[PDB]
Amino acid sequence: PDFPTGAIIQGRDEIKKAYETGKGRVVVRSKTEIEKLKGGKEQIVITEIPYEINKANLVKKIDDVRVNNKVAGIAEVRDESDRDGLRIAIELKKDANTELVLNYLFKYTDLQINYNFNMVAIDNFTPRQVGIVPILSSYIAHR
Amino acid sequence: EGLDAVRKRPGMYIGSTDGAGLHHLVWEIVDNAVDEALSGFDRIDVTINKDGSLTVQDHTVEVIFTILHAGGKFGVGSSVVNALSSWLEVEITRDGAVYKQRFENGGKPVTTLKKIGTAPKTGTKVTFMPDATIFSTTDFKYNTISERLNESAFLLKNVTLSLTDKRTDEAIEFHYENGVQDFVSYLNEDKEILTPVLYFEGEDNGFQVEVALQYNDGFSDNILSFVNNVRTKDGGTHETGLKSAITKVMNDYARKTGLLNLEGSDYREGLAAVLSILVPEEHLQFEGQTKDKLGSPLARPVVDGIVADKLTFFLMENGELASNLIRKAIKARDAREAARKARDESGKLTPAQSKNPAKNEL
DNA sequence: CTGTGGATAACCGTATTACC
DNA sequence: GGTAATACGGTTATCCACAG
Ligand SMILES: [Mg+2]
Ligand SMILES: [Mg+2]
Repeated sequence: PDFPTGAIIQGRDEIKKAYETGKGRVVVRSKTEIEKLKGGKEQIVITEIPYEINKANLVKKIDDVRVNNKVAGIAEVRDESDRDGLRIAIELKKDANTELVLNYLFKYTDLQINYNFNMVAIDNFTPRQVGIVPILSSYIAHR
Repeated sequence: EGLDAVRKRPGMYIGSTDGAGLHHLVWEIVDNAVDEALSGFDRIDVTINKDGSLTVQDHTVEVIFTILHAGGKFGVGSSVVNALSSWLEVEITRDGAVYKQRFENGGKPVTTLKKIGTAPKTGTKVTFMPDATIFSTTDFKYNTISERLNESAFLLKNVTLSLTDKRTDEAIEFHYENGVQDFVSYLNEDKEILTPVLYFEGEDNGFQVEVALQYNDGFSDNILSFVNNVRTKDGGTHETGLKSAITKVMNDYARKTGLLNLEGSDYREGLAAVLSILVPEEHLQFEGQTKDKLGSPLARPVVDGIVADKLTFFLMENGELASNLIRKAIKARDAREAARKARDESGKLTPAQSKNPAKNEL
């Protein structure tokens, strides 16, 4: 798949499973750079998020991780998105395992989710579950 | 000269975090170089060459030099760099002629200190290529070295540090006169300033403290600390003592002038500060390995003392900016607990990122 | 317990003149 | 404390499958 919201898709055997049968599970993970700031404090910058994830809800569910200290590290969480980009800056404290914070974020927030294929369509008036082949075929014969 | 033990256990000296370790060694040598220049013998040139090696020259200081694993800065074996490099090369030029020697694979010499060419002045250069036998990634990252040189330059004032990169013909050159003042200026040059830069220095019971601080229109505070020019990545007593004096002297000012008692932070919303103190050996204790956290219980009051004094006086400087900070604080408390209250439950406003009454528009 | 997207169905604050 | 008629705003609960 090529999501309009970008990101990273993990799970080729399952993309295959889903193109074979119509059903599969795949992981979808946000794009991130790490940003070394003045002084010496690192800062995670998220720049693509998973398909159909509410950005506000997300930013909020991260500040919700901060103020509940569900993990330590997060000094500030701040949506810097604008006209020419999508930028969420998660700024960390001095001395805070950045790898730890990132992984806990992927695990416990929607910074990373699952996409489940379930490809049903109406093919001759009845629903059918289809892989890539009856879809492409069906297309072709239509044309 | 070179040292077998570091090769046998490089992490223990450098921490081959690769190539974060690779950069740890460059810190070592160049800090040693700086140190040796501070010893009276006033500029260090760091050069990332095009062939990938690192030259580091200054203008029996020689083995006084190349023996690092010394995070000083505080203005048959031995030496970890020569020991951790497929090739090192020490050229001294002291008295009308230049002596040189090179060392290969691990520290083994390969030529004698002989003379080659006569130089008309003095100085010493060490150039070296690390090895991808012990190192994964031997790429010297220009921006990292640039950064460390920079902060190294805030800290020690009587020295200047250059850094040129033959790979991509560029070169910075750091020299800071105002010092720790100029540090915190650099911490808040990306941001929007509020108050100007505060600065107090001190000396007591063996401790010499120097603390500069100023406000941006931000949320997270930025407070970096140094015992003896090495950093305290995780702070401790000296820091807590500085923090014990800002909320102490302000609450006190709060009760008098600003009427008004307030939390720990609230007064540190958007406060960046640079803390560098000097502890004597007899008072200097850390934590369970790694100088990352100061433990010295005497440093908590001596910092608290020095800063709280100065800050009490220079709080009678102006009142325009004093009542104002005490106003912003009282604001911060309110905003803070407005989260605590909202949380316990478990408004159409779309609020501006940076709190600053002076500039914000509703 | 939350959100997804195509369907169902409602709901009520304000202004303005005018008169008991 | 009420309604008249043409205007300005916005909001909620349900079904259905399928995920943690
Ligand atoms: Mg997840
Ligand atoms: Mg969900």
